[PDB]
Amino acid sequence: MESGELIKRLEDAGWQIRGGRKTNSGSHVTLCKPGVRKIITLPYPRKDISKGLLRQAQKIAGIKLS
Amino acid sequence: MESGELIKRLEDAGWQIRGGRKTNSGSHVTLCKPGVRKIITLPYPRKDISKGLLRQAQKIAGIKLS
Amino acid sequence: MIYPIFIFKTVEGFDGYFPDIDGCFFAGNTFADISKNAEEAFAVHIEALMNEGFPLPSPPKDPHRYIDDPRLKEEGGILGFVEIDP
Amino acid sequence: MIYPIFIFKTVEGFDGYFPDIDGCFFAGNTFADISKNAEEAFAVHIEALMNEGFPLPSPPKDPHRYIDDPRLKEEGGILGFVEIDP
Repeated sequence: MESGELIKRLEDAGWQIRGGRKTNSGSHVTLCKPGVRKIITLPYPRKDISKGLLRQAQKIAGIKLS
Repeated sequence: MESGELIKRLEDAGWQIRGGRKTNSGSHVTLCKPGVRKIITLPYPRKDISKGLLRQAQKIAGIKLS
Repeated sequence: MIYPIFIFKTVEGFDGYFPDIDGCFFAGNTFADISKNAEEAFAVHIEALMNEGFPLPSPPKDPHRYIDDPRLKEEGGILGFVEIDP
Repeated sequence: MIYPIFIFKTVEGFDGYFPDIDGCFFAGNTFADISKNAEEAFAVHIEALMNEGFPLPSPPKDPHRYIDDPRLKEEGGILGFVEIDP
């Protein structure tokens, strides 16, 4: 799963992109979801994402990613 | 087990205190064993030592854990 | 200040997150790359928390909290350290 | 240089060793002590080896090569890594 794929899955779950800031050749995007008092911060682009990361992303977003 | 008891178990296995060494966080004790071209470097002094560390000490130095 | 990171092998190199900072993820091709990316992720993430009015994380906890963290065991996670100066 | 370390709990804090460096042990109490004390134990150990003219440890493996190490599983340890430079 790519960074962009993970971002779109989060958007499907109601997370909204706040914007993105320039970085070591790539960037970081932050997302927030109405009613949730958490931020998700992700590097992009990434061609591959670890299951370790995805597992934690599942916990923060409250959805499965597969 | 404390540092002191571990050192005496190492001596029982033929190791000798080489000397202490002091750096920017605490001190250390180095040991050597006659006819062996190896060093053991221990944190010192400690009031408790993990089973993890002890298992490795046995692995390398051949002490009794009792 | 020294912060713990949990990192995981990817095909590109590594990615992971700050175990004390829920939602703060990062990635890099080398260890030097991922430490730079982590600092960047940290700064962007803290400023978002402050802008939104969400809880800010506390400094790193007792070593026992990381040694007992099942997330390391679960997925082949490794503990690393990044220097961050707010 | 990147060195893997194994980390275990004590009542007090933590201790551990460099799996690629037999005989090199470290310990500490706070989270910040982990990388600091690991690195000092290394410096103490290598300098002793060189002082005695004893063989130096073989080059370290990549940290992720130790992810399934039974020593970690058997006594509740975790896998970390530190970057060491002169």
